[PDB]
Amino acid sequence: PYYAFAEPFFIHAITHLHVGSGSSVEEEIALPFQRDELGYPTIYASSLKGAIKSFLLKEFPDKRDVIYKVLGEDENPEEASLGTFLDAILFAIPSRIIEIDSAKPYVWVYVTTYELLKKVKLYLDSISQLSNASFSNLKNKIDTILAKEGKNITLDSDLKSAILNEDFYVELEALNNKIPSIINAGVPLLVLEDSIGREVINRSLIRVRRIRIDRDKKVVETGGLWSEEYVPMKTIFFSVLLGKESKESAIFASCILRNLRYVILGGKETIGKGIVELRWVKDVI
Amino acid sequence: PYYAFAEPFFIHAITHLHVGSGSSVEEEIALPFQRDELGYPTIYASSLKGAIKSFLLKEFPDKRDVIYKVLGEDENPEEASLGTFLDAILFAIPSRIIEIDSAKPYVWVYVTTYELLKKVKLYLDSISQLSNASFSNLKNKIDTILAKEGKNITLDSDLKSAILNEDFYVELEALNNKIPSIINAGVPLLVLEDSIGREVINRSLIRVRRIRIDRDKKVVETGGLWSEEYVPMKTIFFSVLLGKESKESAIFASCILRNLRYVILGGKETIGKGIVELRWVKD
Amino acid sequence: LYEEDYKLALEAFKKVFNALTHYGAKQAFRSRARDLVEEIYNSGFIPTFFYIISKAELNSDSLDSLISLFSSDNAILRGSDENVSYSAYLFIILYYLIKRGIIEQKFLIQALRCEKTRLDLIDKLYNLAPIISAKIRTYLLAIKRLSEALI
Amino acid sequence: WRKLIEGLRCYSERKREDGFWNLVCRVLKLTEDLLQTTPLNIRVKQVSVTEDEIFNNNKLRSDSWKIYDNKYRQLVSEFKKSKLVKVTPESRLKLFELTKFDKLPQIGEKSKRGYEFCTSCGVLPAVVIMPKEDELEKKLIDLGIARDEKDVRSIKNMISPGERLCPWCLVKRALGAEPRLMRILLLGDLYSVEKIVNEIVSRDVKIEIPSTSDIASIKTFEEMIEKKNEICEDLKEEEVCEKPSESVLSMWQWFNKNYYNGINLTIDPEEYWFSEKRRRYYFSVFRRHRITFPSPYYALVRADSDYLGDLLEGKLTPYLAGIIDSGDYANISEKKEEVNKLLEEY
Amino acid sequence: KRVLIKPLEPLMFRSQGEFEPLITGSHTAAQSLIIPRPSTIAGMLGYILFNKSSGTGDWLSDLTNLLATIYGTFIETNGEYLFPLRMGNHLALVDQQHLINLPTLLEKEYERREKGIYELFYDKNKLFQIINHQDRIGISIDKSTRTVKEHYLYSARYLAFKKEVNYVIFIDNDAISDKINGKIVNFGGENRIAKLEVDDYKVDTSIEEEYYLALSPILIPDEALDNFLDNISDYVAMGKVDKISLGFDIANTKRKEMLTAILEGSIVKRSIIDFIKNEIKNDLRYRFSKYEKIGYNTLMSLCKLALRKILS
Amino acid sequence: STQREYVFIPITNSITIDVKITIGGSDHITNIDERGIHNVLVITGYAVDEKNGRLVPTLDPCDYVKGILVAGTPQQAQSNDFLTLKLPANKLYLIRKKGNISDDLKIYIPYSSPDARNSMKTKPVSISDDTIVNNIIKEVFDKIYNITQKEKVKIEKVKEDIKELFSYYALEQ
Ligand SMILES: Nc1ncnc2c1ncn2[C@@H]1O[C@H](COP(=O)(O)OP(=O)(O)NP(=O)(O)O)[C@@H](O)[C@H]1O
Ligand SMILES: [Mn+2]
Ligand SMILES: [Zn+2]
Repeated sequence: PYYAFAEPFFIHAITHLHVGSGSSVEEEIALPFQRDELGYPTIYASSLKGAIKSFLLKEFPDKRDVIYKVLGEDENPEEASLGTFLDAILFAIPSRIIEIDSAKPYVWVYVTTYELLKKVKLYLDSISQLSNASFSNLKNKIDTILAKEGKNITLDSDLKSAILNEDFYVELEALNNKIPSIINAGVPLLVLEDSIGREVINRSLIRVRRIRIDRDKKVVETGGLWSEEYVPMKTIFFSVLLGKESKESAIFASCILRNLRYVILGGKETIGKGIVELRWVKDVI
Repeated sequence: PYYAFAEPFFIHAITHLHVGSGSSVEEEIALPFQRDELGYPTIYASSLKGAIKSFLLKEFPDKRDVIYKVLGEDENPEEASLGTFLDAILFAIPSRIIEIDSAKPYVWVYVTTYELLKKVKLYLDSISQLSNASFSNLKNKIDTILAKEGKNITLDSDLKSAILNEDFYVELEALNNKIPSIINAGVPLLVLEDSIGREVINRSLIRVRRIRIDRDKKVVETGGLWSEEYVPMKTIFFSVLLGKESKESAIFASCILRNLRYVILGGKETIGKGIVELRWVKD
Repeated sequence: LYEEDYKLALEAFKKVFNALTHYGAKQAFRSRARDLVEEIYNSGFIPTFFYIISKAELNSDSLDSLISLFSSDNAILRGSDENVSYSAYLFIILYYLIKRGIIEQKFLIQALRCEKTRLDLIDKLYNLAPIISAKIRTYLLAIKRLSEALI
Repeated sequence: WRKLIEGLRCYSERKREDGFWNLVCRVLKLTEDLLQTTPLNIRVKQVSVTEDEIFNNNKLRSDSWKIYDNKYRQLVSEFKKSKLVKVTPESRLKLFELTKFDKLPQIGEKSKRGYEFCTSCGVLPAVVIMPKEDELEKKLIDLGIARDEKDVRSIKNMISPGERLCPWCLVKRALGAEPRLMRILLLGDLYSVEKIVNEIVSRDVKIEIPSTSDIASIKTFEEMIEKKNEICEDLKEEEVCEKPSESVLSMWQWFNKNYYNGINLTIDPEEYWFSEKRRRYYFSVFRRHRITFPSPYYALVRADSDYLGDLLEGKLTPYLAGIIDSGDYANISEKKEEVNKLLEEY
Repeated sequence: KRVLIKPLEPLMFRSQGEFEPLITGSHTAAQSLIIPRPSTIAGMLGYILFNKSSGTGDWLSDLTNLLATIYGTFIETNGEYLFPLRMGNHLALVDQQHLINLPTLLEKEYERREKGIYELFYDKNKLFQIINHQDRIGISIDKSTRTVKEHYLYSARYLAFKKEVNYVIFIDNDAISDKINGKIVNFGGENRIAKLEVDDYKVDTSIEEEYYLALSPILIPDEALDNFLDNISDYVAMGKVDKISLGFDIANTKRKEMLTAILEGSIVKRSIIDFIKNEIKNDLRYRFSKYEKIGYNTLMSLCKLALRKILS
Repeated sequence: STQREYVFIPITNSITIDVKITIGGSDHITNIDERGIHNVLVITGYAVDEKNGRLVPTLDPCDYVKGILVAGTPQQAQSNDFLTLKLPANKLYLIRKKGNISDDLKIYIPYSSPDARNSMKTKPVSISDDTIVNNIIKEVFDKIYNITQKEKVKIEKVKEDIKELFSYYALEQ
């Protein structure tokens, strides 16, 4: 076992979150979200680590040595950290839906694509070998979903037709109507093909015009106007926390990581962006 | 004898990678990748061997003597290692595709140039009819592709046209009719003209800014801002391990190299920037 | 690949700064600059194009008070609210489209001369919208940054 | 050269103690026939001129005024031509038998690969080999480097553990110990080679030449001396903020103007805050005082004048650098314009 | 007859002495030789042809017990041929043609000659179009901190070829040719790899022009040293004279012998040739015979591909 | 056996005609095959007269003339001034050796005697100004060599080597 513990977890957005991109890329949005190699939104584990560490150093002010051991000293480091954060893959994004023939309609649904599921399966298979942690449940469920690759499917529910994000009509197949929820929520999961999924997911993102106003004359100050990209509430990212054998890692994996449920990610937190909930996979499967 | 047998293998990036080189280029990045002579991302053989040796020492602590023999010894290093790695050369990089045609949906595609394939063929020709392991089909495929140098070629596809990395229109053309895929990931490969291919590639790399925040007043410390460059996930490199005839080299190839899928390359591992899957060209 | 677009903007633009005077529909051009760009890739090229031609005054005034730019000089484009200050933008996009061989002049000049061929001009732009959107991106961000700096 | 090396031998024999001087004595006697050669060759060119060239048998001549501008150019021409072959001062030595047949004096350790290379020189074989920093005394004494425990501290003071030295670079170290032997050469012809050794062994003076560690740590030192005791009370113990014991001075003007300012500037930063056993303690000490922890970098600033050779040759490439190439003088008939302009102006 | 050495990756032919973390508070560095010394090619070929029952003393004895008169190395890119050229501190690659007017160029008068040679080394030089130093910084990592060891950092200026480059030697015996065909070898320092392909060729030998190009370091027998370093103008027109070491012997793990030499790319005046033969003793002639077998005294002339030994 | 011809190549288009008919002879030694202008030759000690197009020698290896070896007889109305000699092909100093050596060589050389009247300021000059150089294709490289633009879609690289593989010291007066 290269890694002592393997802690895959979900990242349920509680509010809209905004992890900013670092890039000399000129984009349209003044402040875009972080992007993976497929243009999907992601959270660089640099940002996960920085935020979760800044949070832990305050929630547990006594165990700062365990934290400094698992996540590295700050100002004068003598050693490599023992814990690793993997980059957060997008896993499911919420999209407004309009249905044709339901019994009790839905107004929003969870949207994932097959490429995201393939990245998640990569993570799981990679970590099943660098650890003693065999995630049979996630892996077999995601394999059954990936069997149907190349055909939009509703995982559980029976929709057969929808209009996602007010623009995209989609036909849908039941997976088998015989597969549990990947996460035990009340909303169906739509696994879309990738070409339509890209557009749907780009529609689910939230671009927001913002301004600055002269306090004197209640008019927009010159230059004070920019756009700004958010990820919606209820968005689910996926990541893994990984650590090596230290006896500060057994503590971390048993005291610190059982009292993490809510953290503030990204920025724009003075305006409520960032509150997020961690859902350790070992629990939510 | 004297590099009798060789093992070429693909280095498939499971996460992003950052094999660092200090500030070793003239770009705007402050922590660039390790660069080829052509400015392409490469993995030096020193780094590849050091990482693989460290990983194998950890996860085969009883085979420490076999690993020491094949890859070198810390002290008493008066015993030449009977195994060696070539520089890992970029074989294919994923690119975002806005395709116009083919009726087949694709959102990312593998991209190469002909310089890359030229160096891959250089590695490949220097083994097959010289060593004894026989995988001539891959070399024939690369030669068939290299025939068409000087025009954006699509491989195993019906694309005929695409926007690559949101910024470059290219017009493609199939090779002859059909060909076995060089990779086994069911995604099209495109070999591009060595001039537009490198713009597409250097736009496929991830160049992020990073920040050190003042731990109390949640602001950036002065000068706590820099740039780094990651090779994207799903990127493929290519290298060869050359073995000199010996007994414990057979132990290496049998017990060890047959249980190496995942290793950790490069640095910034706490960010998660090193996981790699090694696929041997033996399947 | 795109390094002469910055050179193309000078003699395409030719005036969207000075002779756009009175600072209303002169400065307003920057709204074009930023918004349209975010509009062109979040929402698509053809929606933004339909919006732009909507604001066009395509009689002959906003059909020749621009095709005069192909030939002679700076065209003070006062006219009215952003319909002549808007047909210069239609001119900008179509100027990139002619100077880069995505659509030729002999069609464009002919497409905007019968009102029978405007329709299939647009119907052809609709098919070139992916390629067009990809290609003009830097050429547009050029004038968007021009606006940030100068306009 | 040989006067300097022999005066060095005598000054070192005047100090058979102190370990380092004793090791220098011990290896000088083994390398004389190798140290005979100067470590720095010179090129000498002359040019002649006679009265056939200057005088009309009673007076000056016309085109005699230009005779200098011609002979100077002849001289520089032969200098340029002879600079087409560079011979290195190491190629002069006879080492074939000394390396093929083990003849080299290997006072110090012994190589397991024939001979070692000088760490300071790179090309010449090493005479004085220093064991690596894992256990020195238990080796420095059973080998021939030192004699006691007291003399290691003075050998270890100049030759770091692991430093292999060739005879020339070892002589360089020796001269660096006290750089007052230079008066053997600086004066010459004026005093004996022994007057000077007596003068130096009489008025003992030690000099502190700054290492790159001292230059990198300049602002750190400077920011410790504006907290003279306010930082000293914290340590008060490790001689950083302790008395100037001797009257050591140096040529480094900043070191010389800042010595009697509380902090001992003759500490090695490689010992205190560039060390691997310390520097965490020192990170804490600097954190507790608003001391910007030092960077390990210094600036090596070199500068050379532009076309001063051509300028002494009265050329115009100094005046128009890039416009008029030096190769443009071979047939200056081409660029008549710029030369005409600027020369006429002048 | 001709053996093309094809490097598969950047190479390192170390120019200096010690490359290892000896001192604690200092990094180590290295710079690659542009052309591998003939001892490198010789030892490589011998490694390919090793025997376990010969020599063990004076390596060139049982090294030459396997070789032919190897003729010095130059650069072929794509059938094109480049040849070294050396000045005071300078080293330039040039092709066959640019060497013709070189004898008369160095006797052109002051300004014409300096402009000529200066254009030969900054406009005609094709080195930095085909070969550039690729600085590779490496470290060692202590497995307790997973960090760098103390100052265990090193630079190594490798040899990166921007296009296809071969190293060209000529070898006499053909039984050697068809036993080292297609061999992947460890050509150079720090474990780099190159391939060997052999093709029979034909180039003439017996030529005596006024001048010569040294395609290999001309070794000076250390008894002619003072008889050589007083009158340097008699034997070399331009180039570099340097102390070198013959390398490092593998069977005995020792550093080889340091000799004065005339580095390759230096132009030697024919006066050199007999000057060697007439100033060497038979017992040293026997040693330098082998020194030439491995390829150290190789001369090409500036007119044709004029391969020539010195003693032989 | 055949006979060859070393036609000059100055800045001038005085190289439109040297031989009567297109090709003539059986075999050629200089080759244009996909990667270089092979087996070219550079004569030294001479110089080119760009106007009054012939050779105007100037004896030093500093000076040189670069010409191609084609198989043809010189215009049938001269060779009163054109050298016609014969060498064993290993005194034939060919640049970029690729092909076959014939060992019985016969050459015609466009040349006029020096006829010394002017101070021969003999100045070198590049082969550039692409407007000058591009029209040269099918009258210096396809008037005697139909072989190109027959199989070759590789003209611009054997143009890259045209940009340098010719050089001389002209007359200018
Ligand atoms: N005529 C001269 N008298 C004295 N010193 C000279 C003379 N010419 C050159 N030097 C020095 O000798 C060295 C010659 O190097 P060099 O670089 O060629 O000189 P330079 O004139 O400065 N050429 P450059 O520096 O490239 O502009 C330098 O240290 C010069 O300062
Ligand atoms: Mn100078
Ligand atoms: Zn030295």
